[PDB]
Amino acid sequence: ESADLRALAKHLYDSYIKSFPLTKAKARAILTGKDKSPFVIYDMNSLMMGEDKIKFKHITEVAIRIFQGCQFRSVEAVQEITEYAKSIPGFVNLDLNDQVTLLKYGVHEIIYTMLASLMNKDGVLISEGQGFMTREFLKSLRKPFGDFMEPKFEFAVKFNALELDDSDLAIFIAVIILSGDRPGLLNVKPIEDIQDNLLQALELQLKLNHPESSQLFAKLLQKMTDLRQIVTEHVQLLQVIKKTPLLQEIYK
Amino acid sequence: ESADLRALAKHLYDSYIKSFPLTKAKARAILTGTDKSPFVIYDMNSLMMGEDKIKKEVAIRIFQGCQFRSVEAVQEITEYAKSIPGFVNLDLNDQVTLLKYGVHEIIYTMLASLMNKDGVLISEGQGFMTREFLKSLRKPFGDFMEPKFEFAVKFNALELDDSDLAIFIAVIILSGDRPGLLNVKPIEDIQDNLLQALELQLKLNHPESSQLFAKLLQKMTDLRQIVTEHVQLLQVIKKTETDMSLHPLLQEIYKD
Ligand SMILES: O=C(/C=C/C=C/c1ccc2c(c1)OCO2)N1CCCCC1
Repeated sequence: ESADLRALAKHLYDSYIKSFPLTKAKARAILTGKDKSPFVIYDMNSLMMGEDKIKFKHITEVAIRIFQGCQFRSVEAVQEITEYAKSIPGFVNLDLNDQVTLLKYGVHEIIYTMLASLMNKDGVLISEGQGFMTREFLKSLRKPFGDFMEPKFEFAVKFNALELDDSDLAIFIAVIILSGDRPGLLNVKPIEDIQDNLLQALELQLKLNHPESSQLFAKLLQKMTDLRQIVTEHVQLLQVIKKTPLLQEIYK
Repeated sequence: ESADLRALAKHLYDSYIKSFPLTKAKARAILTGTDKSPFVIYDMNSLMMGEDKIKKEVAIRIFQGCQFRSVEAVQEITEYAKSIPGFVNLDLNDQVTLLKYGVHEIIYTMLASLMNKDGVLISEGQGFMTREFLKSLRKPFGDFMEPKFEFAVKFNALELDDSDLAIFIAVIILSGDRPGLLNVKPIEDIQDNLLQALELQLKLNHPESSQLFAKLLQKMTDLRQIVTEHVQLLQVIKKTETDMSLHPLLQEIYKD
């Protein structure tokens, strides 16, 4: 029934808004046109001044302090994604261990999806969109830190060409969380059933919200491959840094 | 709005459950009496047989035991803390400062769940070490555990369940009065909302328990005192037992 699907689409849209302070639409505006624009970081000099103008909550060598900052924020996004997951109908009724398993394996995927919303070919919004860090400044970081972020830019550029909006992404992120193939799952059935319902919703959303965009649904599901590659790749990059107190415990 | 507060109570209960394998409810069901029956350790020979049956000098290896398990508890508390709304958004220095001071307070709160007047569950519930065996240990390990027993006896008379504790330990972590905090106010606003949640919880979950909220807040004094005696005990050991090792995660917590 179209109606239940639209209802679910709306429900997720409203929860995405409440959970994710910095939305795609707001980020878009920030990247385009002005009004008070954000502070730009494009060199060493500018980073330093940015510390003083954008009070960093992560600030307890440069390349590392930048890496720690991505850590602080992705820890914050986990909390946001966790809260959003609880609004997805059926999610809280699942086995608790499965809930934890879906969030653990799903959050990197969702982070890099939503980070795309904050990126363009030239850089990425930071600090709830009051900063902009350029792509080239990210690449110039001593190796191996130079290309931590290049892959995400490559992905976002391609991903952003689908022209999704927040209302589309709300459902897509839901579909990602409910992936029945995560390791260690105890009762895959209700996960897949909820995933099926979300997939039907996503399909109707895309067809309605983008009637002239041929097979968008398919193309969007195909991107879930590019996500998983960005993830295995990121994790390998972490293992390389790890080989070259309470703080640890926070960032396990 | 009591609805937002109940929502917050639910959220904290859910995370407590996800973060802490051995709950108060599970511990009590074990201490009552089954297939969940623990092995009891009450004497030296007894220690030895339980080594075989459960997962240096005696007194030390018991102390290293309590030390390994505090390391584990810190890891669990750290995970739980991040689920508390607003915690991870605070300045990182403050996050570290709140965990440093709040962690032992929570360890002794939660250890009460594992205790009764006669002893304490160990090894996730597989074992039970009697209070007397712990008292008899060569000094200064003799009454390392007595203070915690005295607290637990009094604390357990409040009859809290895990859903109450989830909020209470949230209130403990978010204390704006820790030394060296940078931005006391955001912490206090979080605490205020947690305190309101705790008050609605206690009133709803224990309607006949007069002023339980107050009595619970007063227990924060017994906690701070437990924390003080322990640290002094560690400094005795560091000079008696130059040969005994202390886990660095714990070391950082105590050092300051
Ligand atoms: O020496 C030990 C274990 C010692 C545990 C010791 C211990 C003491 C107080 C505690 C605690 C653990 O947890 C909370 O409070 N063994 C007996 C059990 C099997 C392994 C060896």
